[PDB]
Amino acid sequence: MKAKELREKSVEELNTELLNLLREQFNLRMQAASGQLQQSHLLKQVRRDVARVKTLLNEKAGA
Amino acid sequence: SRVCQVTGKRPVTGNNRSHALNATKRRFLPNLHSHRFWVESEKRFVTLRVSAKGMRVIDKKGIDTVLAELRARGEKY
Amino acid sequence: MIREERLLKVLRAPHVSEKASTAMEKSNTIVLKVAKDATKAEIKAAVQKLFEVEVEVVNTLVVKGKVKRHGQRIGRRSDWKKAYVTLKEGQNL
Amino acid sequence: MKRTFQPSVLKRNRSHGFRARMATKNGRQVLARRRAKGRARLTVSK
RNA sequence: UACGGUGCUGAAGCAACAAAUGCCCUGCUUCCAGGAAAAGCCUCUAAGCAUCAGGUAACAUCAAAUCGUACCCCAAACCG
RNA sequence: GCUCGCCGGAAGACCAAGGGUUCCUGUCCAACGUUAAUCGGGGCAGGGUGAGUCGACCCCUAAGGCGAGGCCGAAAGGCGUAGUCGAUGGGAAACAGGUUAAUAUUCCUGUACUUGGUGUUACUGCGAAGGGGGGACGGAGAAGGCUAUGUUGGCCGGGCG
RNA sequence: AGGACCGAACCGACUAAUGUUGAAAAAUUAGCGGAUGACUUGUGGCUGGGGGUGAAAGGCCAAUCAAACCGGGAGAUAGCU
RNA sequence: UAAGGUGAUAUGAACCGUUAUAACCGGCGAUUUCCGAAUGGGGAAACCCAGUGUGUUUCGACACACUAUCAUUAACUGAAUCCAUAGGUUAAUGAGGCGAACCGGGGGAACUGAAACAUCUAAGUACCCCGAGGAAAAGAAAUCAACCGAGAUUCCCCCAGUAGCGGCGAGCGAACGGGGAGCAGCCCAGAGCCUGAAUCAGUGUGUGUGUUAGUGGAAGCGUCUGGAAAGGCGCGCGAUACAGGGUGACAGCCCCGUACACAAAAAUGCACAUGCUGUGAGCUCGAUGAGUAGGGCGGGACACGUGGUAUCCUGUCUGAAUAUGGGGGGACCAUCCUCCAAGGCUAAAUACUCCUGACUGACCGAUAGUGAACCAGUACCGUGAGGGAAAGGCGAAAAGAAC
Repeated sequence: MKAKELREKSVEELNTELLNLLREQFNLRMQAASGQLQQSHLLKQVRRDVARVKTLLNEKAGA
Repeated sequence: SRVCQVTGKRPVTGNNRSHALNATKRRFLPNLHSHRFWVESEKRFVTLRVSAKGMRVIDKKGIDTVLAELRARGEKY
Repeated sequence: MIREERLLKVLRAPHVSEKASTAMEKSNTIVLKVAKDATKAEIKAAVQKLFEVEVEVVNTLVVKGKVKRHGQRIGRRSDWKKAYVTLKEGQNL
Repeated sequence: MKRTFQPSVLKRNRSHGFRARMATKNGRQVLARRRAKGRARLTVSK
């Protein structure tokens, strides 16, 4: 689960993407419809960042 | 191609030529037949394509010193 | 399962339509942006999973070509999709 | 009046189309010679 | 409200005869030049199977991928 | 705005190929339409393409192409039996109302039905890549029973100069 | 019934005229004519270079053809220009 | 390595900063949509439709990971037909497509010359095809000479415009052998003795030195002209560094640099030393290949033409000898020398480019040089193969057009 652990099953990093991308990236672009923040150039907050979670889903240790 | 499967005889480049000064191409084609042989290591008959000069070798050498060592990898015969 | 939440990467920013947004965006019907697959079945799942309201109607279409986008080069809008969502009793998404 | 060539993207794509040319030794060579001259399109039907 | 548009309401709503290049028609009848196949469909049994599944008549209720979609046309949107 | 004229089997209406932002409002008038241009399929923006049932796909496949195993050929390439594409053919699924600046058998309303599951009610042997009937095919003529189509009268509403 | 008489749609070349630096890569205007056939036609195929196709002119084979078109041998050869 | 960056037209918000992912780069190693070898099958430039197996559920449809062809290896299955095998299935390896030029083999002209034409010349060119390696190809003898002897092949200058061939024409045109580049030879037909000894590749390392990410490195100031100098002048100073290039008119002394000099996560070439694996230094004695050499007939390749025509491939019939045996030595014979086939392999000195690096031109400068310095193989022509343009340079700087 956490980066201090070793050789855990890699499949749980797909739930990290559920929490950290699927429940985040659309709300980041849709909160403008609730009058909140309204800026568009914000996708760096999941772009390049969540790639490290996918790199860890594609990991062979513990699989 | 008319291949002698028991020796690898193929057709060859060559000219007809006669008592004429004009010379024209021929390309020598074989005569082509079939023959059936027994393989004592596989206890079955097999049919192979054969030709002049080539069919003269196998009967002379013997199948136990020709056909019994003919496979390069298997050739599905 | 059946049906998993792993597909709900769908939807982008709000969009505008003279056919809905300009009278219904806060009361019954809203228009949104999408990727190259508009994910027609999962649009309403992504609304139910974010705003907890039931959906009554979903349309997506595809808009094609449309001339000029540069003052010195060739440019188009080409093939692009939308999402048009009507709510069952929800108002303001 | 009538023309000897009438407009048809179906019969153009059947004779001169990319996969149609590629599926023949000589048409695949026309495409190899397109790449030798540097022609920007390899199909004019799509 | 706006004689500004945008809705509401609403009379009578029939058979007499002629019938088109359309139906019944993959018809019927006639003819010599004697005039596609296959699957869906219906039906026979084998295989297999059981208060199932499938087959029929009448129903309620839920679901229905994808391509295409703007516009012109005996022509200023095709081609010359 | 009033008035005139011509076409009216087209100089009209609908469908398709082929093309491709052409649709509509909102403006712009250098260049384009061998002009005037305030117009415009032109410039430049903004809006617009809502389908279970419509055309395609489904499933079968003609001419033809491809083509295994196999054969012919240095070879490019080709023959031919399965197989696989392919209809111009054979095979499940929506009508006519009025709406938008611009859309629609695509919307909204009313009403209808085919496919697939599940539930209801009565009757029940279903079934090959096999067997049977069909699908299913020429040319023309002639009987029967009609319908779009149209007028008169009825009936309705208007008018009486 | 019909390789039948006239005749729309459909087809189409014979006469005449206009056109001919055109609207025009062959049309236009008028007429005579083909219209169940040895016919015509929508849609998709198949036939290629001395090979095709032709009720057969060496006509037609994408305007080209007593031998098409493109690219190569090829800057071939010219007692001549 | 480094403090300014987040590519450019492109600005601004936002965002890393300057401090242990700022940007940028080297090593290796993931990620790699669909078309495309494309590998379930179909097909169409980016599209279409299935199956196998397992699971899930309103058992209304989701969605993994896998399925090609050929050859070989194994395991199960299996038709006529018992056993078997074709056929069927499953797992594994090999190939597949791509990449500049070179390169072996295959198909194979006409023109041209013969002041005319067929043989001959031209040409195994042109063009097309197959196939493959870092080179391809050749090789250490039944070869080549000439009584002297050679002792692999290829590449270079020569031999030689001679021999030989030749409508005794036009012309094609050697070998022997020299000077040179470049020098690796072996095994099977079979055993022991010797001991792993020579030599080469691969692989774990070491050392010396390059390559792929680098930063250091001496001197020029004043004065005048000009809007501005890298200029004039005064002269001064460096130079193992007076090379490009850049910077606002000519830069040895301003910048990136040069001569001169180093440093190392990982990857890696050359050479010196070494372990390991595979090959095995040296000695000695056997033994010398029979369907293919001859032979008749016919082609091919030979510089070499049907001639008095050897040799080596090769189509077809036919098929051999043993030391008073056999092949060849360019008719044939003898004598004689030399080789002894009928088994397999071979250094790179040679060939070449997309690429990597160094050097160079008495090279061009917008009609030049490529058609193409420019959003050019674009616009444009044709059904199509295939044809095919116009168009560069404001300025030091965008200061670029307000008022």
